[PDB]
Amino acid sequence: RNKAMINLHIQKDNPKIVHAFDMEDLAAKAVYCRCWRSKKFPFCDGAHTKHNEETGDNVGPLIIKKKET
Amino acid sequence: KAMINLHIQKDNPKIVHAFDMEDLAAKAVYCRCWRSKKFPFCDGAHTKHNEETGDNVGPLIIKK
Ligand code: FES
Ligand code: FES
Repeated sequence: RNKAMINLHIQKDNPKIVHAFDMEDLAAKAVYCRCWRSKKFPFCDGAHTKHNEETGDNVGPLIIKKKET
Repeated sequence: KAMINLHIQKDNPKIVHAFDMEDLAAKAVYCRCWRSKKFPFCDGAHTKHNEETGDNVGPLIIKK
């Protein structure tokens, strides 16, 4: 009946987890976690697969690429 | 174990978004909470989510 947290474990000493990157620093491809289960947060490490299988969810990452380095 | 995404595009078995930086404006704010009405962009819905659940999630920002 009570709504669940999305992030169970990550950096709980931080009252609001925000990441901010400059485009100029970006790699050719970055894969960012939107499931809060990655062990390498804020990057996606495939943990969303286990999460989706265990919970029936359908979440996946955000991919940011550069057309040119 | 509870789902994270409650309502967004449930006919897609795994929601992935991919963008090229050259297409972006000087600032893009991406939702990591699956509560935005403008998903995949952040509309501030994370604030209510954090308030109601005690969570601490927030967006990912790509800026110039
Ligand atoms: S590990 Fe979280 S979206 Fe892939
Ligand atoms: S609305 Fe989801 S992270 Fe801001």
